[PDB]
Amino acid sequence: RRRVAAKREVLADPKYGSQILAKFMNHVMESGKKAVAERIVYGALDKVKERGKADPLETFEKALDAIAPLVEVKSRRVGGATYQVPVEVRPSRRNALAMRWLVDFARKRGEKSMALRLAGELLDAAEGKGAAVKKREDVHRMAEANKAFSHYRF
Amino acid sequence: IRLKAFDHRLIDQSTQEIVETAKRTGAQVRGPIPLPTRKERFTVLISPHVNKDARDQYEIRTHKRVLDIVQPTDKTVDALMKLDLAAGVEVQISLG
Amino acid sequence: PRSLKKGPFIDLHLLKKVEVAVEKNDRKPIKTWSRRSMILPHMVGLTIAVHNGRQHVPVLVNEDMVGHKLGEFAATRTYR
Amino acid sequence: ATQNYGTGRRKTATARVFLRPGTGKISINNRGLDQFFGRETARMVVRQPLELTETVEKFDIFVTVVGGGVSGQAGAIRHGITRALIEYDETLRSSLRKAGYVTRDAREVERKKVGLRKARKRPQYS
Amino acid sequence: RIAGVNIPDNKHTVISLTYIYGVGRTTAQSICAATGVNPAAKIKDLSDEQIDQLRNEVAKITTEGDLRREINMNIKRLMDLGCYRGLRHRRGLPVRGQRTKTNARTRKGP
Amino acid sequence: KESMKNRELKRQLTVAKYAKKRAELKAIIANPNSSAEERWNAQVALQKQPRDASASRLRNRCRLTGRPHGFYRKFGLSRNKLREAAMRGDVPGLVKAS
RNA sequence: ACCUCGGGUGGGCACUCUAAGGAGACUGCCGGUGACAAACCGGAGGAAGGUGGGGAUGACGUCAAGUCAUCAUGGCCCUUACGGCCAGGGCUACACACGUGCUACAAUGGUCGGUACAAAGGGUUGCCAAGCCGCGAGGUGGAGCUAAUCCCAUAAAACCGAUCGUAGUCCGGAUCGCAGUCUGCAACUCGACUGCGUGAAGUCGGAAUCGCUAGUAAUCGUGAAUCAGAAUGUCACGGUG
Repeated sequence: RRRVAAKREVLADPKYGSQILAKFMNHVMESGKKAVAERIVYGALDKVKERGKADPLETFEKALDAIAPLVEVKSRRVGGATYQVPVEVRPSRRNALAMRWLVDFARKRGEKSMALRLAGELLDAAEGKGAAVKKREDVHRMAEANKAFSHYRF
Repeated sequence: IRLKAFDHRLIDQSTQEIVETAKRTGAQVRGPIPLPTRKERFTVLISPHVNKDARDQYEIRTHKRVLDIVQPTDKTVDALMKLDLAAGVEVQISLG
Repeated sequence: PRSLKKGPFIDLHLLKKVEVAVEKNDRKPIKTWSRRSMILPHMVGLTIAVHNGRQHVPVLVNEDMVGHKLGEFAATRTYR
Repeated sequence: ATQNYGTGRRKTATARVFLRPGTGKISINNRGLDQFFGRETARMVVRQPLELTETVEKFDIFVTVVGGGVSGQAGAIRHGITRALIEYDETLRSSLRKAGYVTRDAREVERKKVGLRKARKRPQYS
Repeated sequence: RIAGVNIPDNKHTVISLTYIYGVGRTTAQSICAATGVNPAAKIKDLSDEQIDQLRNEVAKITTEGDLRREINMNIKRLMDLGCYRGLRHRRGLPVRGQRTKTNARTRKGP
Repeated sequence: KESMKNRELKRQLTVAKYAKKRAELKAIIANPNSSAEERWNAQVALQKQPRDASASRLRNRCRLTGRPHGFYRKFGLSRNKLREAAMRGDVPGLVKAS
């Protein structure tokens, strides 16, 4: 495994003037349906401005940082015993963990009018009663039972 | 004038055999114009008894080439057609 | 199938072995290998020996068999 | 004169872009810019090299584009106008080489190969 | 009894006429065209006047209580003649000429 | 076989022998202005011809080899005689490409 | 300039395009690094930067791997038939099990009404237009055409407006009844499509298990070969990404 991987960049959001939202828009697109997914992300953006008077970017700015975790396990097996090691999440990685958890719980929300499913997800995570926040903190609890394996056979 | 052959080391080497040998006799003949090229792919199976994913694919080309006179006053190229046909060039005449 | 521009179908040698065999009436079965032809109201009530593939089987022609061909009444494959 | 000819190709498209001094006249194939590109973000992407070089109000723009896809023609204009802006000088050369606008995107589609089904996808075995 | 069967409510007319079992979807688009009933309104908003004209059309096509009777005799004519289309239709095999060795499971069950 | 090329040689004769009456008999039937009495006796002349006259009975086999499957009509060769004759520079204008 | 407003026309050789012939990229140059030696890590310029991307090209050999049914041949048998000829039938049968492949299971959807942009290819034993009659598949009709001209030939997804409120359903389309057209001497076993009616299983699918590193996976169409007729496969070209 010679190290090869360079970096490709996508940063385009002219109708709002943002950068995090464009990368979040790519996690919603299925099979290249970009124009469909573009009006749903704005469709769940204006309902927050309908709901809260604050600029809904900052609601999205707050909802990331209550779904984004800090440490997580890593099942590195010693070759004769299956161990798990709580590891520090790299700062570049920890953005995409929240955005990928957020969409997958929006699809099982079970409402009508699809942009209302994602609307309720970004409202809860500014408070903490979301299922993504409950899925965040449970994996946080898995690390301290794992904390004995932090350095030793790790 | 229009020309059809199978390789560009004949048909684009016989236009100079016509452009020089007609402009010498006074009449004005402009520069030849290329056309789009016929391309035909033939994917054939290669094994006698079957093994399907071994294949081989060919391609047959056809080059076209169009001349353009200005003033028709020379029957010189009409006699010099057996000269300008060499091996595989076909010339249909359009004496504009 | 067999659109109404070209309306009927019957075989030529079958027709002379029926239309003349009406004029001397039903005292014999008609042994014929042909199966591509229909039955017709010129033929209501006859006895045809349609080729199975290895033998001939008899056919009791009725009045309500008219549109269907002879192939639906000879067998092909047993499956006992 | 002051007429400036600009071409640009991306994803089998081709755009004739003419550029001359005027007042915001943006017309493409005898259509308005908001009318031609129906409901997309690329309505502003054609302005992105223009508003970077602070000349958004100072030119007539006449565009004729052929072939390609919907959002492939919009990229042809963006590459096309950057070649038309650099007929002036090289003052905006460094403003666009650094911007990543001048290089033609070479990424073209790839052919189906035998045995495979897509360009690289292959059927399942067991 | 309502139109031959019960008809649902809070629905558009073409969808509501579909349950009459002998009129599909293209046929119920002609009946609202021939009578003049707007499908865009619900069946609740209609009048109790012109439903006879909807009931006139039901008396001109077929009725499911007798549609299934007469289609059985089309099956029954094929069986008692012993023709090949009714030969397999007695047993349970496919009819139109499908493949039988595998995959014909919606005429044989699990 | 060799006895099997020979029986599908004479099919090509009998198709190209008659070849003109069956155009006329199918010119009569295809007209909507034609009368069915002129059609019904025209049906008689078709079925009393020998059936090896239609093109659907004809089967284009390879001319040098005789194998039925794997025939092309821009050549006259089989699937596996075309390869051996093309690598020897015989077929003009034919190369490999990509 | 012209126009009837169609490059329609005169015209022009600027262009796009087409296809011939060329230049360009070599660790060349800057810095660091190594024995300063191969090379390596950064840098400038540049359309392209470190074999630019793809394709054809598979060494000595292996598995007595496969094929005597493509063809060629040693031997062995048949030669009043193990060879020829012609009808019908058959390979498409059918409690079951395994392999690949397509649709679906819905609301990032379903219908209806408008409206926007492709490449690549076949066609004088053919393509088969306009008009024309048909609910529709089509039927007339015969032009133009030996092809950057004529025809195949309308790209679809996207966008716009409407309804649909997540219900085994304006979901799904299997089955099946009835009625039609096309090819062919002939649609019974055994063809493809069209109309009308009926409407199933299916509410994302165990243990397991495979494909893929970028114009890639995923999704939407188009064409060709074989071919009277008949593609969910094979080969091939593009959209959105």
